[PDB]
Amino acid sequence: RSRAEYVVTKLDDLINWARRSSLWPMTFGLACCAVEMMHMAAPRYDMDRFGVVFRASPRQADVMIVAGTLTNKMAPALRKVYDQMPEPRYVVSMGSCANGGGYYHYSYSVVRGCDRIVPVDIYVPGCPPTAEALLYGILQLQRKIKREQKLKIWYRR
Amino acid sequence: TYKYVNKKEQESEVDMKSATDNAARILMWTELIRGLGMTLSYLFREPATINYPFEKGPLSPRFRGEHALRRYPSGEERCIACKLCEAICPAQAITIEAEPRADGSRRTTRYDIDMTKCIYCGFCQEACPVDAIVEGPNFEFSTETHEELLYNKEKLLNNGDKWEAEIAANIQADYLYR
Amino acid sequence: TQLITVDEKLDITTLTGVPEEHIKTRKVRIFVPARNNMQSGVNNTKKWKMEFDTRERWENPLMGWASTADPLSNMVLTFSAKEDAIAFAEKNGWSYDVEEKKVPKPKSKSYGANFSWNKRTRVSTK
Amino acid sequence: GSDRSRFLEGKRAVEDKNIGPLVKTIMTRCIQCTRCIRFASEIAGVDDLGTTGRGNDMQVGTYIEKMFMSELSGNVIDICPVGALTSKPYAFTARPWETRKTESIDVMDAVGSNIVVSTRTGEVMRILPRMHEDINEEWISDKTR
Amino acid sequence: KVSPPKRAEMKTSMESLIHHFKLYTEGYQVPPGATYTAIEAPKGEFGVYLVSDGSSRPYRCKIKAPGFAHLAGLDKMSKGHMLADVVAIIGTQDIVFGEIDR
Amino acid sequence: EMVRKCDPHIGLLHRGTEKLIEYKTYLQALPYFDRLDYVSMMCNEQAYSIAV
Amino acid sequence: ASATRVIQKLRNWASGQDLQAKLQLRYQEIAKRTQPPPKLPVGPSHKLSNNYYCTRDGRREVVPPSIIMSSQKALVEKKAVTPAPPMKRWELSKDQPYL
Amino acid sequence: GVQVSPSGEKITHTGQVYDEKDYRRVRFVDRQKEVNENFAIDLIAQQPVNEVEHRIIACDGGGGALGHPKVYINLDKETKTGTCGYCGLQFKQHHH
Amino acid sequence: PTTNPPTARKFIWTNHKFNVSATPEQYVPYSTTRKKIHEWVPPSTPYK
Amino acid sequence: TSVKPIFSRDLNEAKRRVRELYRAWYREVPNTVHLMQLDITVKQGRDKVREMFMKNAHVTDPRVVDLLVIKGKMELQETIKVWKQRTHVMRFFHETETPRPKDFLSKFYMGHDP
Amino acid sequence: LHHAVIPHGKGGRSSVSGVVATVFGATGFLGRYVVNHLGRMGSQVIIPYRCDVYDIMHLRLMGDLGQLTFLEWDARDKDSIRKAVQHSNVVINLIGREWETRNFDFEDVFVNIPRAIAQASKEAGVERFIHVSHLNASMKSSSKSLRSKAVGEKEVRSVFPEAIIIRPSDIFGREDRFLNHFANYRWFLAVPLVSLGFKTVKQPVYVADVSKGIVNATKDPDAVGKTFAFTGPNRYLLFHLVKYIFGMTHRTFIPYPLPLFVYSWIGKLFGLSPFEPWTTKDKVERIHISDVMPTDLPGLEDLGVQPTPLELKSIEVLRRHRTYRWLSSEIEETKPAKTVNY
Amino acid sequence: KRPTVRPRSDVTHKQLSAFGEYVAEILPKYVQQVQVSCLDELEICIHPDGVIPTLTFLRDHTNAQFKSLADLTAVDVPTRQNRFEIVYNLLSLRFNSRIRVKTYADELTPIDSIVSVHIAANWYEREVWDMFGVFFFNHPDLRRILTDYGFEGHPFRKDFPLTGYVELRYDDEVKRVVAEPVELAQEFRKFDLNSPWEAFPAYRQPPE
Ligand SMILES: COC1=C(OC)C(=O)C(C/C=C(\C)CC/C=C(\C)CC/C=C(\C)CC/C=C(/C)CC/C=C(/C)CC/C=C(\C)CC/C=C(\C)CC/C=C(\C)CC/C=C(/C)CCC=C(C)C)=C(C)C1=O
Ligand SMILES: NC(=O)C1=CN([C@@H]2O[C@H](COP(=O)(O)OP(=O)(O)OC[C@H]3O[C@@H](n4cnc5c(N)ncnc54)[C@H](OP(=O)(O)O)[C@@H]3O)[C@@H](O)[C@H]2O)C=CC1
Ligand code: SF4
Ligand code: SF4
Ligand code: SF4
Ligand code: SF4
Ligand code: SF4
Ligand SMILES: [K+]
Ligand SMILES: [Zn+2]
Repeated sequence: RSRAEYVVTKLDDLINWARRSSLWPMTFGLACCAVEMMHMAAPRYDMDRFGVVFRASPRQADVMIVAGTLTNKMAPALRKVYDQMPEPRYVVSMGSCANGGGYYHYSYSVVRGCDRIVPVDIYVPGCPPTAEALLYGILQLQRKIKREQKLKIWYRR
Repeated sequence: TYKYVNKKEQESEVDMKSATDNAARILMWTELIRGLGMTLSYLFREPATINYPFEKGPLSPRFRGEHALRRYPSGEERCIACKLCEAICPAQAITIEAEPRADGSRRTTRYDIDMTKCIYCGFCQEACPVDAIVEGPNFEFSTETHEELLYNKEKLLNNGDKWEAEIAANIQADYLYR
Repeated sequence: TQLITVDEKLDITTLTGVPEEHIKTRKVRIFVPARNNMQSGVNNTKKWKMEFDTRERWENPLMGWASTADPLSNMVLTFSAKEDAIAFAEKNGWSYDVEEKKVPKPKSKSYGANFSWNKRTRVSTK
Repeated sequence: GSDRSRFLEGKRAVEDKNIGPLVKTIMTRCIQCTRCIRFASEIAGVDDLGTTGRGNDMQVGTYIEKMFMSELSGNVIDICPVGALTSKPYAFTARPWETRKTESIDVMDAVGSNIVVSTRTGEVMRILPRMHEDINEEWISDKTR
Repeated sequence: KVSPPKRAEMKTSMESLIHHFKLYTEGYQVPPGATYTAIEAPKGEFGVYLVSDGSSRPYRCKIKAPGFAHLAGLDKMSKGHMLADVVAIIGTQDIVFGEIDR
Repeated sequence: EMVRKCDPHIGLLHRGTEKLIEYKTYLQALPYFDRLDYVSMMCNEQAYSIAV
Repeated sequence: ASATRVIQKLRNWASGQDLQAKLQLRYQEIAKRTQPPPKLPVGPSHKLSNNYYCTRDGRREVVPPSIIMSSQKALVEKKAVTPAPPMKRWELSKDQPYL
Repeated sequence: GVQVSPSGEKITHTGQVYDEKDYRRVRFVDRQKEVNENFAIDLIAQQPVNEVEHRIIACDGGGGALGHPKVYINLDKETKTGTCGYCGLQFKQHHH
Repeated sequence: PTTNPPTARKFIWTNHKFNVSATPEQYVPYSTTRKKIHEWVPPSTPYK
Repeated sequence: TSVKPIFSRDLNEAKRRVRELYRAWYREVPNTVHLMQLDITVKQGRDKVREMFMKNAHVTDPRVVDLLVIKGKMELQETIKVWKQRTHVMRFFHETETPRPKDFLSKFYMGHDP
Repeated sequence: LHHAVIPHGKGGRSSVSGVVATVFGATGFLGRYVVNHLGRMGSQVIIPYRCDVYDIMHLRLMGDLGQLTFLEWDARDKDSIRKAVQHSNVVINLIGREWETRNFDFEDVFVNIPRAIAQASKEAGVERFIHVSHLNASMKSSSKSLRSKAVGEKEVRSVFPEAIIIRPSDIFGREDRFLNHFANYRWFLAVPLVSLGFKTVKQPVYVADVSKGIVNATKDPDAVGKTFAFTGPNRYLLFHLVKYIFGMTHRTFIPYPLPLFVYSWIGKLFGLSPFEPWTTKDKVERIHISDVMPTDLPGLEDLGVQPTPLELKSIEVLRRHRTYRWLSSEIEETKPAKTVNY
Repeated sequence: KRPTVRPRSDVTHKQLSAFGEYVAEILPKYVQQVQVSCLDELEICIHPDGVIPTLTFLRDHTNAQFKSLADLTAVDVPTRQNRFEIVYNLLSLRFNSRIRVKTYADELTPIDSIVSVHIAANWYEREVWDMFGVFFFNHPDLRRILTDYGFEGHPFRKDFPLTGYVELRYDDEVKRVVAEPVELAQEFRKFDLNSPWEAFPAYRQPPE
């Protein structure tokens, strides 16, 4: 193909490499799934070794790991801290509660899955999913944003 | 019985040596230095970090992972549409519809498990009288859409066909306990 | 000084928080449930039950599940007495249909009638 | 009963019968309670069922290959306490805890038999009778059922 | 009639199969009555007020969590303190919120 | 930075657990207690088991 | 466990504890992942006689609570009592009374 | 065995397939409808009939406690094999 | 599984598949039951 | 037919409490619209408050009126101290929810619900 | 009808509206509101997309599970177009750019792609086609985009004779390029209007009103083969409109009369950008083209939508462009613009 | 002796019966019923007017010393005139005992709060009001504690549906989290898990 197309593809690879090697989650959790999330932070699995480091403010966050039961009282707050994240942001639902309500699906005060509130990039199943499974979801998200072709789509526009 | 965690018994009085020891403790930061030494020892230890995904954390044959539907060695489905798993499912994550098959066998026409609704508790696999539904040890089945976690009978039978070499071995290692 | 008079219907619909549709458009049924004819046990015919009229259940396009739109579809309330269920229904402002309890009729049973000399109750087999 | 079994022997097994496409017979489950025999003798008035044999080999049914088809013949499916006489259209379809019960009236004739419609997930699964002493007692016709 | 039998007994015995069926479909019937059972949980006294109406489902299950009373008493403990002191008090009350909210 | 009043608003993790328990059976209501205090799972199991 | 003796002495001096005796990493002392098959024992009711369920039916020995007094049923010098005898004072630990 | 519709869509072992005018094939557009290839009805049809000697046989599906609950099949009808209601294995009494 | 291979069954997959999410080979759910209510088909011949 | 009062012996001081609560809501509406960045005007908020009061206007039991006043004061406090958010305040307007028509023909065309 | 297309439920998220709609411009400004309304009533929305999956992530929560089918498509790929419209009873065309790229120009975007979509829809036998043109895109207009939309209207009518043609005015909304454009005029010194913003009449229409009109066109039996004119209730001069916009922003207001030829020159200068330009020559020409008065054409009222006024829905757009000083300002603190009957 | 049946001690039953007689004769103005369960638990059912005197007496009496309120809750039995049964479980550390005090209420008769007796009753009565609608007199700040802001209805009541009446979702047209009437993709399948045969003959109610 064109020489400029190759340059654009390599720039896409570089941008995707940077964004997948530096994934900072918001220090945000709701329940037992967030307990497994800090067990992923624990020395056995070392998200920091993978380059994944928690940041407290949503402004410095890249991904949002919805780890727990999203209730009706919590949903505006979750939407607010999602909206306050800057644009290259991703969402990892974790556990059956955040996926589709889970054990509290038919409850009066539970949002039936956080995908009703925020656009979810990756769903991690389990109750709780193990820290292995959450780490697998993080690596799958890294592959997904490695697959992104933003500058190539912009060039083909 | 009970014990005191902070109450001190009697007094140590006052001595020049004890006063000098407390003065050196305050001025020279002795407990801070030994905390530094503890962190230094941890630095020179060996980390407990495995090399995921090339190394996996240990598990047991009892592990409750992705659901699957098993078969007899003849290839006939083990499930007989008895809805015990559906009855005992605490999250109501199982939907079962059934009818007699063309040969008159009692088989399901719909076996759906909402893995976004399931709580991964194993009540289905411990209520199944024929060991049809199991939680095989797969846990790395995260998807990118909510729909792909809504399993039906074809997905569960494909999981049972995929993981039969491991599920059968786990049930062989486990069934004497249960 | 601590006792007033109220000559009203005891309406708490404004306090229950139910939407107006699910009060006015709803019909409830107060009845002793019939004995399930597959069994001979009668312990489920002891208490009064109040249930609601059945609304639409349709098919979910994605999965074929039974989707519903009314919240009072699984609502069954148990009462010790018919007048207690009446009081609860009038208090919550629901129109009701009341079915009187169907007590089984007493029956004259005689084992010796199976071997009657002249009557037709003599059986031909055992 | 007790919570466990002391029976260490082998069980008996009985070949099934083919009394018709309405009533499915799995006669191994039969406990020889003669409810179907008494019903067919006294209410249906057909005298086609009975016990052949003796002792532990006593079997309920018809000695010959006979199709037991009168009206009011699903009530043996009702009154059989075990699942020896089940319903063939209802075979393997649902469970009683699944089925929601709706008390309604039959319109297939002008008797007006009180019935229960068993519906699961918005689909009519079964028709059972209702106890009304002044109309249909405990039974419904085969067309109704 | 309360605990399920072994799987071999269920697959070889009629009574065990019947009891397995009924326990995993309906469950055992608890005789009607009310109790409050308190257990020394790590976070404090974990209580269950169970009311059984005689059926196989509990009529009422109130869960008493120690964190509920501790967080109710958080405001009293924070008098004359700063933000970091409040953080320390929340940490030392051993607070988890699933049992608080239920 | 002095603290004049604390008002803990809770219920942001309220899921109607008691109502779901009263709509489920006892064995079905057991794994709710794992998720009540999700650091003391076996202890809540023991509490519910001793009550039943 | 693969640490050199120099690093082991450095770690032990820096921590003040003998770390090599109690390592936090499991190497070989753990059980094998494959085990011989078990044979679990049976309970006390696994007997073929004198095992009627009515003699061990603890669930049906529950009675309704006994009414000490009622406003409708009863229709109503002794010493004052307590719900229980007062709780005995705990003894101080003979193992380690103070930290 | 797996058969295809006139639309080309695979028919499952339950016989389910979307119609030609059904809009719900758009969920399979640019994706795949996965169908379990091994049909249990054909697989249990492939099993030979076990020739036993007794009038009543016992089946548990094999493996003892790993199989189904142990049932007894009465092989009195000489014009029809006895089928186990759980595992689908067929048995016939050898009268020679 | 070189000194102790698993039991061979004819229905076991001979080729393992990894996670096929966000691929054309991904799993798409559908109702596995057939149609329950059958509509009346009007006749193709006019009455007059 | 003789019951224990909550706060009001009869309907007059119950209506007095209702008027006090309406006064408090009427004063608090402009502050809410200024503080929470609401798209609505002050006229719309007071219209909504009047609509809620007129929705509850049909009751004649003093105890029910007292409990309605207590609930209204709880919601008023939740609006004064900013605990209700913009979403919680705008939930009174149902602007995303289409209304079901009240005529028989439209209810017949839509579905089986009466 | 098919048994799976019969409507069911009460019209909520989990209901069935019986609408299988392939929405082509769903990734843009109007498309997100159209998809939101369709998924809100509960519909099978097929989204053929060209941009990134990240760029279509915001649409993923607008419907229930399995009710939104995203699939890649190419505007040069008739096979992709026909596989998008193969299972649909409504095809909605919202394809459009406000500028020209080196790959797609105004002629392709507004004629060739709509003709291809309508041709594929007619071959696939969909029941209803809805095409969004522009108001006052009649023919022989001063701007190339409006002439292109006129030719596209003619081609869509020739291929699909019963196509519902919807011509809205300048749509305003949260993510629009009309109110946000005039608010982003504050980043320069003055507001360069042609003839000081007079003799230019506009009646902007709310994006939710347009989307409700489009959905009611999917459902309406009497809308087939008609051309609708979607306009707001009030017509404003361009000067008074920009004055009201800056008044709602509370920023400042310094108008400046700039002649149209040099205004088109600086619009071209802004338009020669590799990314999305701030403005183009076609953009300033469409700004200074007056809106015609819809007399014979039906509109939002005839499709069952009450036109919400700009005075009512203005603060949800322009509050972002304020500073901290004027951030908490109500509706009533801004004087509404003077309307004109002509 | 029997390995499957709970051992029973009669001394606790005797002590609780004696203390129930003690409290009943001390407070005949309010005590309506005194019972001791077979699980050795003492329950005293009182008039709602005597909640403050009964709780104060149990906390401050020398022979009671029930200084710790274990919990406060309500049970909705919607077949009696006063549907809400208010239950106070109390702990005496001095005598190592537990007691239960019951009273009744309906939707329109509030009962006195015992915040002046126990401070935990503040949040406990807030929960009771939020979940059942039982108002409490003289509460320092009574409001909702677990439901969402603006939640209508008291969800722990029997007649309140399990799924509620409204559900939340993010609407992109209004850019907010909005409440809609509840629609479920799959309805909660209720089960009739009641055997038609009587299980406990000791609790057989007489026929009506
Ligand atoms: C039981 O109850 C509960 C709780 O209670 C206990 C909960 O809590 C709870 C909530 C639970 C959670 C939210 C889970 C959260 C998990 C934890 C709290 C545990 C995890 C632990 C930590 C967060 C502690 C981490 C500690 C560390 C030491 C890690 C280090 C972290 C840091 C932030 C510091 C390091 C910094 C970074 C990672 C970023 C640094 C790098 C940069 C910013 C780069 C800057 C560099 C440049 C710009 C240089 C550029 C210039 C050049 C010249 C370069 C040249 C370039 C070229 C291209 C050539 C729940 C739900 C709960 O139920
Ligand atoms: N916006 C307005 O003020 C008005 C608009 N209209 C018309 O309404 C329609 C929708 O408006 P609006 O939302 O503002 O438009 P947008 O600028 O937001 O773009 C609409 C959609 O067109 C798609 N698109 C554009 N060019 C191509 C192409 N070459 N191939 C594939 N897809 C393409 C875009 O997809 P992607 O993002 O992937 O490139 C986008 O999703 C347009 O036809 C417009 O002319 C009418 C009146 C006023
Ligand atoms: S999915 Fe399970 S483990 Fe995760 S938050 Fe929900 S209850 Fe806890
Ligand atoms: S593991 Fe538990 S929650 Fe999941 S399907 Fe089985 S019974 Fe249901
Ligand atoms: S419990 Fe087992 S046999 Fe019964 S329906 Fe479930 S999977 Fe099938
Ligand atoms: S009714 Fe059933 S159990 Fe009784 S004799 Fe007839 S077949 Fe046997
Ligand atoms: S359910 Fe009843 S009839 Fe059927 S096999 Fe079991 S005990 Fe026999
Ligand atoms: K039967
Ligand atoms: Zn078998």
